[PDB]
Amino acid sequence: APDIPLANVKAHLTQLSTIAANNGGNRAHGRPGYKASVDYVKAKLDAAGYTTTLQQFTSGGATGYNLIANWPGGDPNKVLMAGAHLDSVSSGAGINDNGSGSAAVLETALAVSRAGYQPDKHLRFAWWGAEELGLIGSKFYVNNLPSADRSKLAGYLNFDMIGSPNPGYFVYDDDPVIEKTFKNYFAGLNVPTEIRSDHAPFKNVGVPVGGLFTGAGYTKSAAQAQKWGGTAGQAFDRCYHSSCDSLSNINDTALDRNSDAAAHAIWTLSS
Ligand SMILES: [Ca+2]
Ligand SMILES: [Zn+2]
Ligand SMILES: [Zn+2]
Repeated sequence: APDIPLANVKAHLTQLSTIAANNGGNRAHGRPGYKASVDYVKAKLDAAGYTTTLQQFTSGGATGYNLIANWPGGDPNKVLMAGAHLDSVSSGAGINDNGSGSAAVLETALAVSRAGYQPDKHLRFAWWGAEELGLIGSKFYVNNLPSADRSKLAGYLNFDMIGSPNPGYFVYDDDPVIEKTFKNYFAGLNVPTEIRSDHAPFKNVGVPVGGLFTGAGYTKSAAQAQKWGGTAGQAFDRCYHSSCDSLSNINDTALDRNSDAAAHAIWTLSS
């Protein structure tokens, strides 16, 4: 798998930051900052050769969208998917939650194209809307896939809040093979890992799932600061769901590591 360049990930974050600033300060469902986020991501993927689909739905009286991107090629009967919700709460720009996950998945999708990668499993990436309203977008996606298509999913990897300013390195403990893949990646860097989001709808229907997370409103412990650095007794993300979840609410090292891990997993699991 290629190394994902942190600068590129950060450049998407800067774009999302400006979009929020230009649309009232947030990128929430039913507000213009959301649609403007989808437009940016879609434009980057279309230029890269992906086939993109906008799936629209209505929730709480307003229209939301999911953006689905398929990389032409691969076994149609074995699809590996990776996703991240693209909406924020309305208090702010949602840079760490979840511009971090969204930009990492986007840069991994562009890396696929730049590398001319031809995986064995078909690759599909998704950016979910209205996660903050109760996983509405990912639930809509899953509820609307026919049984036959669902049984084609080989796995779903979720990235939600992967750049927390006082980070932990947590791996989802669901499918063991996915889980191991990520653990192994961290082991090679010599970073220890320890064991509410879009993966739920898929897990509920039997699709193997996994993912990475750097921590939210819980307090980092002494032992955790010992293993990862940062500040014990402070939340992993002091600006969770706050107006302060802006560009300076990102820890570059965590973001870079998690982005590279995502690419390593997607390469690894798609072959
Ligand atoms: Ca990197
Ligand atoms: Zn989130
Ligand atoms: Zn959230």
